[PDB]
Amino acid sequence: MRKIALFPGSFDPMTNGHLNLIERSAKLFDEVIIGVFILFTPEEKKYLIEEATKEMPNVRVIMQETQLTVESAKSLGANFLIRGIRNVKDYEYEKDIAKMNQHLAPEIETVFLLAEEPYAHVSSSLLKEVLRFGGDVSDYLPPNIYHALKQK
Amino acid sequence: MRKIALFPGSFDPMTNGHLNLIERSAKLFDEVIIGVFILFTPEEKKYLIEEATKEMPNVRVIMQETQLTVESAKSLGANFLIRGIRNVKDYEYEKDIAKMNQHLAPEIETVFLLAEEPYAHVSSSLLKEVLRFGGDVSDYLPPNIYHALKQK
Amino acid sequence: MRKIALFPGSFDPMTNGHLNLIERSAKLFDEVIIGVFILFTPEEKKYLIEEATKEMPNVRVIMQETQLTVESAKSLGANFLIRGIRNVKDYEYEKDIAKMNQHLAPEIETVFLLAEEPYAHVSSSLLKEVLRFGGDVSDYLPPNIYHALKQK
Amino acid sequence: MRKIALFPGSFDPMTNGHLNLIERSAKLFDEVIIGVFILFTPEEKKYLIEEATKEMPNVRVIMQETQLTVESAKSLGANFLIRGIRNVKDYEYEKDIAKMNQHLAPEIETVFLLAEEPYAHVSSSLLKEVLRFGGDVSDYLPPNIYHALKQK
Amino acid sequence: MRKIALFPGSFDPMTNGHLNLIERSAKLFDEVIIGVFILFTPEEKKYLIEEATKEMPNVRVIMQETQLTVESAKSLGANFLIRGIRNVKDYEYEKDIAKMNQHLAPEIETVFLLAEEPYAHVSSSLLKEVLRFGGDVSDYLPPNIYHALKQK
Amino acid sequence: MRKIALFPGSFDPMTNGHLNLIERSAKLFDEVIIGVFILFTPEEKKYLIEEATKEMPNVRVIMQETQLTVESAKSLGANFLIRGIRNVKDYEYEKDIAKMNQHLAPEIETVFLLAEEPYAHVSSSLLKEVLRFGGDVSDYLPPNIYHALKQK
Ligand SMILES: CC(C)(CO)[C@@H](O)C(=O)NCCC(=O)NCCS
Ligand SMILES: CC(C)(CO)[C@@H](O)C(=O)NCCC(=O)NCCS
Ligand SMILES: CC(C)(CO)[C@@H](O)C(=O)NCCC(=O)NCCS
Ligand SMILES: CC(C)(CO)[C@@H](O)C(=O)NCCC(=O)NCCS
Ligand SMILES: CC(C)(CO)[C@@H](O)C(=O)NCCC(=O)NCCS
Ligand SMILES: CC(C)(CO)[C@@H](O)C(=O)NCCC(=O)NCCS
Repeated sequence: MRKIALFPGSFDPMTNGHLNLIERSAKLFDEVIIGVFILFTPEEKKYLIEEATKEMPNVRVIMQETQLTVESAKSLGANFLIRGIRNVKDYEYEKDIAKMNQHLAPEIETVFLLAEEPYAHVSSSLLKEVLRFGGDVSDYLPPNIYHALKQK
Repeated sequence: MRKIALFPGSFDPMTNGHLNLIERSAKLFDEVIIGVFILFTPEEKKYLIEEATKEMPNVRVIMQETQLTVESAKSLGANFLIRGIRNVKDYEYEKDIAKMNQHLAPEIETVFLLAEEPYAHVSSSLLKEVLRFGGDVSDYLPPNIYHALKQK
Repeated sequence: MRKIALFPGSFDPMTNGHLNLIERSAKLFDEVIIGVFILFTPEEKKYLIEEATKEMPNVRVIMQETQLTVESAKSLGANFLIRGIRNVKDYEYEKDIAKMNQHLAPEIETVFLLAEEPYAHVSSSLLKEVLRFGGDVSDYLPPNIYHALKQK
Repeated sequence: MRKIALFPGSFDPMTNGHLNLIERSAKLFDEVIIGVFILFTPEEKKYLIEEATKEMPNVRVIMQETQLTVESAKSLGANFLIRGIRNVKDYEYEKDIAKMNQHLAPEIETVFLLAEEPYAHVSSSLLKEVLRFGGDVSDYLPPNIYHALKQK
Repeated sequence: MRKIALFPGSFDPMTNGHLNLIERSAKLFDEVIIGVFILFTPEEKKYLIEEATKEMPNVRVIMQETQLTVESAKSLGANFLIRGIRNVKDYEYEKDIAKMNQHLAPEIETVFLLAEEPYAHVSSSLLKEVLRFGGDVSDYLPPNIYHALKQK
Repeated sequence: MRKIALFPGSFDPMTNGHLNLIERSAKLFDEVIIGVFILFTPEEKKYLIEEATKEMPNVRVIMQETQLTVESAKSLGANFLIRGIRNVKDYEYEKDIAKMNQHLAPEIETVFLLAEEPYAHVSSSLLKEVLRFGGDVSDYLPPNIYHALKQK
């Protein structure tokens, strides 16, 4: 049977780091479900995310009204969560989340990949602040998300 | 003379991990004062914690108006602060605090215990995320505190 | 495609922590190969591990002349390497090895699992040091590897 | 490159640990510009900092309205950013900012000085919490900043 | 439990950091045993540490052939292991040990103290390197260990 | 103080990480000394490194017999030591080294630069093992050093 993974996240905004991880998990799982956990509408956001990922046949996007990620995985038939780790802070944060999740849904595995070195310093919080100051972060964004962004 | 330790905290809520550290430090010190720094009434928390720590004869609960923890310890004749460490982010946060405490009250020693591995991942803000979303976190709460909790 | 994973190690000795990781990874992958990179003769090492891992159909064991882990993975048709992370130290060490592996073989992906918490303090140098002083670590080794080690 | 450094920060308030980093980095660069990004009016903040740094003739203060730090460094002609690291959390944090700044302005180098161990536990939020409760942290502040502190 | 604490170590040499830890835990325990696990002879070693520790009435020195710490605890009748933590590397190291000891002897508690800031950088191995090149590390050693040391 | 830095190391072999640091520090100091502490004759190693660095007019190579890094600096008139940081581990190790050197020679300032992200996973123990086993690590070596490694 299939191995399906939920990639949860808020994707505000989606990054090349995000896509990179999406790309690589697409190679490892039969399928990958990107759960966007809800300025930019939930008709909008899914759009851009679907556009950015169209190249991979076994990926799809989903607006999850906010709720236990393991609930939402259980519903879609996901036995795997997939997450990236970029630095120690990130490791300890995800490790906590993964331990809670194993408590709530022990039959779900969290699986990790390391961020690719070009994207390891990138976090939405740092990104937004730079956007807000109008630095050029175009190299870190899927271009559709980029084109989309500059009506701000 | 008695060696008295103050265990500061807001116990919002108190976890089995807290209890474990209290149980462990009641073996270490002559007595342990649970300083609840201020959901429910200042009366009610006291009650609950007292209930949960009832089995430990040398442990008592004192609601504290917000002040310097070291001033609060000075007041009670506690020459020791007892803290847990659960992970590296925890270590660095507590270490800062102890050093500033050592600067403020050089006579008071902060002592540390490490979290028991079943609880190392449990923080109060994560516990609260799970509760918000309806997750079963009962194995992490003192039975009285869980019962007293369903009621809101 | 098809998803084949190399789990490299020295397994000196093989713990329940190793096993946990094998079992978890036996559910992610079409198949998982255990690379014993070379006390006891390789026959026994191979035998013990096979014996201890005899419940999982899609797991096999392979002795490896030590050599680059990425080459030995090419030979097996493994596109994946599977690793545990048990703490920060483990994290920084596997990260380095994973990037180098990626530079040596950008088509093998390294995949991570966090250690399950009864085993996250276990490492074979700690084990071996405890074993050398007569300490009881029977709970930490698979029964057969244990039974076998008492015989030597 | 000409040796011109921007030392950015909020200095709310300026500590001795700040003053220490300025003194050392004024031995390294031709000129050091203290970048104060906006309690007390920026007007008072300026006076106060130039009061504390008065003995170092190659140091000077500027009030910057928040804008990208690199952009402030360009308008000033500085090719060096100077930062302090006090612990691991701070390392990973400054590292992200430096990688991002290298992106926005790769001609600008970020340079690091390790916190002098008497001020390593000292951060702003901490100091202020202590001040909020009347703790004596006078040792951590340059006398001129203490004297100006008392009025509320 | 009786407030009897084992402070195990190789003490070669014993530094002012060790002594600082001993002094601080002599404020806490009724008995602090320095379990000295065996350059100079046992005798000389015993004599020097006894001499360094002479001002604390509840401290005694005991030589011990290398063995599991928790067996040496059992035999001496200590209920506590005391250890210091100087940085993150020390934190993860001590943590694994403490976890394994709890498994060996769950009735023995490990208690932790943070290193005092001025000795946080001193490890016995960095210190041997520096002595081995003739640097002046006399401030880091108890006056008497230092004399005894020139001589030999 | 005069902008004379020492860059101490064993350079076995020398990497592009090394070269990057040198290039960057060459922009910041008036003179950078490569301090080579002693497969190759020192004389060979000297010409190799000189050849790698030939393009920076303020850089120079000096062989030193093993000794306290700060004595070597003082001998050569360097007021600054320049080091790199690649990860948390390196950060904690450098930091102990810097504090000790500061105790030993408080007039000498240690200055840090963060490793560039292509080279941040590269350590000399890691390359050696890879060279041992025959892997193409040529994008991590300056060519002249690499060509020379075809020896035996
Ligand atoms: C958005 C995400 C994935 C980032 O860490 C995480 O915050 C998440 O799961 N949000 C939805 C709520 C949930 O399930 N919490 C359970 C915590 S054990
Ligand atoms: C911050 C907290 C909740 C847990 O670490 C606890 O330390 C706390 O609020 N204490 C009361 C305020 C105080 O004494 N702050 C100065 C500490 S140096
Ligand atoms: C699996 C490992 C790395 C221990 O973590 C170790 O078992 C290993 O690889 N041995 C073969 C040598 C190798 O391939 N080195 C290059 C790694 S970049
Ligand atoms: C004040 C300071 C230095 C503390 O970290 C930092 O917050 C800072 O840079 N503020 C200016 C805004 C900026 O340039 N942000 C993007 C950095 S990638
Ligand atoms: C070597 C020493 C004294 C610190 O310099 C201490 O760390 C130590 O534990 N020594 C060996 C005894 C032992 O029981 N090891 C297994 C621990 S689970
Ligand atoms: C080459 C180098 C710098 C890499 O860490 C390291 O090997 C080094 O320090 N060598 C010289 C010996 C020294 O000075 N030791 C004590 C410093 S407190």
